[PDB]
Amino acid sequence: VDRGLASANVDFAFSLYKQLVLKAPDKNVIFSPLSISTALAFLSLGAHNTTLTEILKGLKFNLTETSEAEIHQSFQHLLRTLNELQLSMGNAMFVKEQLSLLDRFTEDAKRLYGSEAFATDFQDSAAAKKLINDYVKNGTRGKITDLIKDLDSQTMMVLVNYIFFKAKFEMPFDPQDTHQSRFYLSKKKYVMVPMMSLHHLTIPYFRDEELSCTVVQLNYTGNASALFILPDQDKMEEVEAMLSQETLSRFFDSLEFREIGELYLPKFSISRDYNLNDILLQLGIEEAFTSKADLSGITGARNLAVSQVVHKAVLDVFEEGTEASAATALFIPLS
Amino acid sequence: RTIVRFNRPFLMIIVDHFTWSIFFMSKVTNPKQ
Ligand SMILES: C[C@H]1c2cccc(O)c2C(=O)C2=C(O)[C@]3(O)C(=O)C(C(N)=O)=C(O)[C@@H](N(C)C)[C@@H]3[C@@H](O)[C@@H]21
Repeated sequence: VDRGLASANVDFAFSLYKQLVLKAPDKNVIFSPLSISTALAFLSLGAHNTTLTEILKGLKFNLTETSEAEIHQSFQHLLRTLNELQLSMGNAMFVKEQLSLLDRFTEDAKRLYGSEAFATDFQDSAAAKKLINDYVKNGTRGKITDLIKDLDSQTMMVLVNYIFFKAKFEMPFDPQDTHQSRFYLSKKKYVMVPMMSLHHLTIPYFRDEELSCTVVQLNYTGNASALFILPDQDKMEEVEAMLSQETLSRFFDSLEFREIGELYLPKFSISRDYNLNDILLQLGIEEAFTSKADLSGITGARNLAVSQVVHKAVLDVFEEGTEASAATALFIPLS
Repeated sequence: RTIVRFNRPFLMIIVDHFTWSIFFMSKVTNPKQ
């Protein structure tokens, strides 16, 4: 484990989370921070000067402790380690067929991020959109099929990351024990939802009396698990106020095996679609979006700039396990 | 004797122990979408 990379990605996950909640503080949230970190790190491979340092600092790296090369190497090592359960991540670039790219960039993009270069006729707008969405559908096994909605005819490249996850609970719920039960959207508003249940369960457990929340971990068959954080009623805002790498680590470190009388978990499926421009600007990635953008590591010229960053993610939780998928796309016209 | 009832908004974080990566982060405020 490169501890430096692991730390940066967790910090970036909680910064992103807070910004996503700031948009609409009472709505469902689902995203893949790993997908977004990897897509932006891929982008930084082609960046120089202030454009580059802003991306890498935005991703929460300390450029003083680590070099650009070591960061790309850490992501290469991460991607190889990730790809029992089903898990895959992919990177791609879709490039205007005539656009001249540096050999060193396409070679490095393939070697470090596993990325191919797809020739694409962006002026045939609808066919380019179908080529990209098809790539994402394939990578996500049909879970994400409309990441690209609009696509300007003068786009020069689109960088794409996807992640697909499908795992079985090692202690699965029995659908015979799924019953409609109340879910309290607030203290005074509640609806009936399908509520799964498990009886007499020994799982890692931690009651945080100071933060008024209960933490449990449900393992999947692989090396992956789901950490669930359940704030007491009306304590969600309080618990969100403490979220950080340090707090999450303290949560994991405080888990102990404990026999649960019963566990009730809703069966649910949620989906969210985000434009990340405002959030990336807030996190300090600014020059990439302006005419001062320096993506000359891609083409040999300061001729490219980012116009749009979008992210789509889905999460399905059911008796047998969990399915989750996400994709990130970066739209890059001429500067 | 303990009962854990996810009948109110909660967070779910899918993690990989080998790499210490967060794959997905989620807040469920309404499971009826
Ligand atoms: C998967 C880890 C993780 C992933 C993503 C973000 C994180 O913040 C973490 C952790 O902090 C982990 C730990 O702190 C451990 O407590 C942790 O530090 C630890 C260890 N071996 O050092 C463990 O293996 C874990 N538990 C106490 C037995 C636990 C880890 O599972 C997680």
